[PDB]
Amino acid sequence: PEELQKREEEEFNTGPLSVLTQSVKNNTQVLINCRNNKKLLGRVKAFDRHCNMVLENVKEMWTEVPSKPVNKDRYISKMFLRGDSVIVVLRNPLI
Amino acid sequence: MKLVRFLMKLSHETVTIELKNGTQVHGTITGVDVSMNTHLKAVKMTLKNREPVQLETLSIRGNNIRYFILPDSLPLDTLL
Amino acid sequence: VKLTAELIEQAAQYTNAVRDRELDLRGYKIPVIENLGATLDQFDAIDFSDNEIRKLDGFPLLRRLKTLLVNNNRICRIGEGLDQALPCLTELILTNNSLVELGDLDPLASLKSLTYLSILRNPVTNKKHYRLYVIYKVPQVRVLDFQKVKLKERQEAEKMFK
Amino acid sequence: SIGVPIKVLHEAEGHIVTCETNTGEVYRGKLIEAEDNMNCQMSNITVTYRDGRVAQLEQVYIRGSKIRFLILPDMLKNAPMLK
Amino acid sequence: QKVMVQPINLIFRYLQNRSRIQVWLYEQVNMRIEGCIIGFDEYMNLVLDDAEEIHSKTKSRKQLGRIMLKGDNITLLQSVS
Amino acid sequence: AHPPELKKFMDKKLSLKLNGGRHVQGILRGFDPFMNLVIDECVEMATSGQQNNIGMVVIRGNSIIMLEALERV
Amino acid sequence: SSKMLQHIDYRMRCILQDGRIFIGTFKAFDKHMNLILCDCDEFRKIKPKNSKQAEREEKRVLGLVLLRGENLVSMTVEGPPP
Amino acid sequence: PLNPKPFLNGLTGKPVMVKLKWGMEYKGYLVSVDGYMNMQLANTEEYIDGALSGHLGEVLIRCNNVLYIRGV
Amino acid sequence: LVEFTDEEGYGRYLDLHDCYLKYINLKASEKLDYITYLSIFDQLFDIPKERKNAEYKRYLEM
RNA sequence: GGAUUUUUGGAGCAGGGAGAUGGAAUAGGAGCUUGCUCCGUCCACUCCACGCAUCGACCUGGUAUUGCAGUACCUCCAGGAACGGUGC
Repeated sequence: PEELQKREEEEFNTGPLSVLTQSVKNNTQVLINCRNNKKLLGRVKAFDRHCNMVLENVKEMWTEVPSKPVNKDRYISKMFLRGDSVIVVLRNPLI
Repeated sequence: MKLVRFLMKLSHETVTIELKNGTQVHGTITGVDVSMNTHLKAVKMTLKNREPVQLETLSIRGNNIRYFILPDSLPLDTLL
Repeated sequence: VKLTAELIEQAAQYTNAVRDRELDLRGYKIPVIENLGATLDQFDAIDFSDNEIRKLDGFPLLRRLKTLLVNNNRICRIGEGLDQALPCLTELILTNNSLVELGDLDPLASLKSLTYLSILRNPVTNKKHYRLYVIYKVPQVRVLDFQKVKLKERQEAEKMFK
Repeated sequence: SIGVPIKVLHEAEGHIVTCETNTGEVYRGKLIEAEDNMNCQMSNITVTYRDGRVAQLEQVYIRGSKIRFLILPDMLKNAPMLK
Repeated sequence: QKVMVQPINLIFRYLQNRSRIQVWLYEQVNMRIEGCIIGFDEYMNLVLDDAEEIHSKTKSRKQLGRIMLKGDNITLLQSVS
Repeated sequence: AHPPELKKFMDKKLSLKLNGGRHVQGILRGFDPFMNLVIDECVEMATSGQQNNIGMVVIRGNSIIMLEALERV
Repeated sequence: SSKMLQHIDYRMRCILQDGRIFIGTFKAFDKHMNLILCDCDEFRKIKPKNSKQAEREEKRVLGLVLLRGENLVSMTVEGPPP
Repeated sequence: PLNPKPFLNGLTGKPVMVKLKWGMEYKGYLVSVDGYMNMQLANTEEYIDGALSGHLGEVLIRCNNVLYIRGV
Repeated sequence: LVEFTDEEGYGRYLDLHDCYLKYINLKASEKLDYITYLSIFDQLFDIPKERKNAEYKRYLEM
């Protein structure tokens, strides 16, 4: 209801979800350390308690061994990463 | 607001899901539910180091799915 | 009576006594062998007993064939290219057919997983050195017609037919 | 509620099952006592652990978070679930 | 017919006597964190003191001390002293 | 919340297989409805033939793969 | 919608969580969707470890297997309703 | 006694070393751990094998991986 | 039946949605839509917006 | 109704060394085609720690049973290993 929805809003605002809070306020490009070691970069659109992150302008990178690892990197326009695969949520990246 | 209705508000739109079993499935998924329960319909799925297998009725699991890819011309504000 | 897809769709496909996924044709009398692909690879055994099948050929592309039952047949000759359509087919129940010639099983060598066969009550079984040509030209088969292949008979089958 | 596959495993209780756990462990034996938490205390089982040497032991107890699969008696094809 | 040997009772006994113990891991027999548990909680997550994670293979230990092991990775604690 | 049917396995000598390939033989005395156990004289043998007894251990149901009871209890 | 009930009673090849397969006529379902496969076939991979030997997929007889939700990942529909 | 929820109450603000389940570590100030106990760490140095390789600074470290979070 | 697309209609529409997705996965830019895709892919020998010296040539070949 | 027994996951990672052994009909970059030389993905044989031990069928001989039953797998010796996967 109203108080509980406000409580989830506060969990997004002044909790450990402040990363996604900035990601949805200033639209900071977010690093998404996936559990498969896949690095995702893009602007966020939506957030959840379970760390479900909606993303935009998404780039996906992964180091493939053909050796010498090659950093493959491609684009998915929009993205959606429900809170299962995401290991770490980095608000500000170096790029 | 969890992503339940953001995932469930979808039917038979050409999208690309990534199953956590290193595989991808693109197509018109039939219907999604609240706990990330989505089926596949006439979907083309590529596995880890494998072939472009075709599925006429495949039932994709929820936490075994690693990510989702929506259409490019869909307003995420109007979707989530 | 043409062999058709109704006599495929009304057939029984189950896990038979040998834990093999068999499609069965009870009372078919089909003298035309083709169009088994919609078997859908949920099957490994194909039984077509009580058939007027004049020739041993005309089968589609399946990867998991396990048993082929041509039991109670009327085969005259055998087609050759059974191997690319049966990669690892092993059991062939092919008795009661009009096999005579030593060249009636020349396409048999193309079977890579061939392990057992039964061609009894055929004019080809009664001949001398017949099991010799059998255990030679099917080198992979270790048992045929309810008796295993042996080192001595195999050496004799190598020596002969040279 | 209560799941009908779990009800079929209840109908397969007492009698022999052939289960496989997380470590490939194949336990083939009488699955006696079980719970809706898939925690099944069983007996008279040949537990192989997927290494090939199955040992015939008594009073095993296999959970279900490890459970890869479990073969339950075919005679339950007339169980009230499917019909 | 039987009574409780409760897990929270064992955890409280450890944290109250300052019982040092090595705590294993989930998915890995590799590391064990030997130390005295500073406290317990509802979901069996314990805080640590004087803990060092020592490997069975490497035979080396990295010090954590006041460690905070997650509750799902906990396998079993073996009382050292 | 359901408790297990562990009251028979109570006070029994049990050889259980825990994750990481571990083999622990011990005495069940009383458990928690989550199968959260405490094992008396619990001797957890390593991969090799070397084993050790550690007395009182609160073991995981996340790490315990299965368990066997060597008596009819 | 409990969608599965429309495709049940006919044969599907499901996956395991370790890359294998389970082909069978889906009998009944639960909340967690742990499956009940009747006369199931377990088509798994055999480790090749070589380029000079082929890659084969052998399937044993499971019968009625109650595959846990830790095995139900994705299940294509491949068989007619038996 | 130190229950872990008061442990995070006292260690929020201090230098947390967060070692994940893959061994991924971050040495930085931990900001908050909520009812989901997914931690938040800022001014983080990403330590692999105990040697910081990157500085991700502000980040939210999901709880599903962090093996331990200790005061360094 | 096996060679017709639904968006196609047996000769009314084309099979190019995957082509647009591949153009996106190649370009890595959000400033490319259906209008730019058509203005780039309609020309026979008009100026390339994407490289015929890179994997864009193989993508155009596909 | 993501904190130990089923779906917001503990997954992902790569295949032991080396020898003036070979191959890339169609695919490698450099020495600014060919001739020659180097290097970062396997297999085939040969060397070492045939990766080992375990066991389940399996191929060959010899070897016992004549035995009315609703089934994990059933006599035993020996091997050479064509296989499954476990502990390092």
